[PDB]
Amino acid sequence: SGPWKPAKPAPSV
Amino acid sequence: GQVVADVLCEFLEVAVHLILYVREVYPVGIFQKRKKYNVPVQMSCHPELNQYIQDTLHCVKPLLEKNDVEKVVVVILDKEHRPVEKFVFEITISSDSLLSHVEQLLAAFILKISVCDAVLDHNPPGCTFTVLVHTREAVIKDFPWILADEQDVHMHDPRLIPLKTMTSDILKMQLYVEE
Repeated sequence: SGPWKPAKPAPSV
Repeated sequence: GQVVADVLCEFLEVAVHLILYVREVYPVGIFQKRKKYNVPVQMSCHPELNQYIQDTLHCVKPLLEKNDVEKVVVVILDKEHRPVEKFVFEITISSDSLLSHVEQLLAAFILKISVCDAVLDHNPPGCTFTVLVHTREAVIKDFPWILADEQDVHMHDPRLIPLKTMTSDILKMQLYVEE
């Protein structure tokens, strides 16, 4: 069930 | 089966973009209109942000194909990496004639996020986001998934904001047919 997330964070800008 | 995962994945991707736009998680300057839909849509042009959203959801796609996904949550964080906003998409018939199925999910969500734009205060600067995937009871190179912490799940006193559409207030629409 997790929850699960991406290991890598969203890029910056 | 496959087709439902595809419709939902496309919808969810655009949805992530529209959340980031309406809530100004990223500067308006990176967003542009997409005329590929007959519903108004802003999406990021930032190549690396787009690759990120795409990788995320194409990891989610196989799970949707087999109904293993209970929900997909788009979480907006301040850079203290605290959840400040949580867009929950619970995973639980119409003609293509005016809108495609994808465009219909988009229209509904656009109606909601437009109310959103008016009921919600501005977020602090430097917000970021992540996506949480909530599998039911019972892929890509160097894009692994870890178990979420309970810091980016729970809130100090969350408030459910009912995003009641425009029409819901103004007009109730009913169809009666003969025999």
